[PDB]
Amino acid sequence: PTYGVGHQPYRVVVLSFELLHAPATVCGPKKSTNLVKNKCVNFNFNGLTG
Amino acid sequence: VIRGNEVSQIAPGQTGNIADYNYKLPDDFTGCVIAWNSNKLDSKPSGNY
Amino acid sequence: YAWNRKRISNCVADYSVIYNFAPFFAFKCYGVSPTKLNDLCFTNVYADSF
Repeated sequence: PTYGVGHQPYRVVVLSFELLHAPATVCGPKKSTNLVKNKCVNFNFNGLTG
Repeated sequence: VIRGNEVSQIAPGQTGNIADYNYKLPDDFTGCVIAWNSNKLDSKPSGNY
Repeated sequence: YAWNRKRISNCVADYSVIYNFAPFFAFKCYGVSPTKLNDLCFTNVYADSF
């Protein structure tokens, strides 16, 4: 405990995100909306907006 | 758990001792690195070995 | 106002032992990178302490 701030221990947690084309299994708390077709709308398919 | 000088080595493209022999990150890394001090929990007066 | 200047010449420089002498966080390097200081070399190196 008597060392300086450059030699003190640090805890490191590294989060790695997988941007593959697999079906998504880790997704946030946003709710879903019923699907509508043949109408110019805005969509959000697993984070892909348009 | 690493030292304070080696936090900058946990990054894409970095080299050194931890980045070469302990933990290497890819150059196309997409993610987050979280680091905080743990001097009260991971230290001992007689030594944390 | 009276900063020192030490001339370093005619020696082999190892920059990986700097981290053991002083408890700092990281280098602040301009023009070069702190991890690439061993694969290239200079003519004269100074050191100013204040």
